[PDB]
Formats: sequence, structure tokens, C-alpha cells
Amino acid sequence: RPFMCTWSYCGKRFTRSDELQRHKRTHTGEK
Ligand SMILES: [Zn+2]
Repeated sequence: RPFMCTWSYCGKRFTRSDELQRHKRTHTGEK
């Protein structure tokens, strides 16, 4: 179960979707 971020200009892997959770929030911030 690979845990990579789905975004352009990113391409970052992790050892637990947990990090992918707080990571996807830094891709579309500015709210
Ligand atoms: Zn990312």
C-alpha cells in the first residue's frame, strides 16, 4: 500500500497515509 501524495510539483512518499492527511491540507490552503 504505497503512500504518495497526488499533486503536481509534489511527488512525496510517506510511511503512513497519516502524514499524507496533514500533507494534502498544505496543497490547497488559502481559504
Ligand atoms: Zn503533496
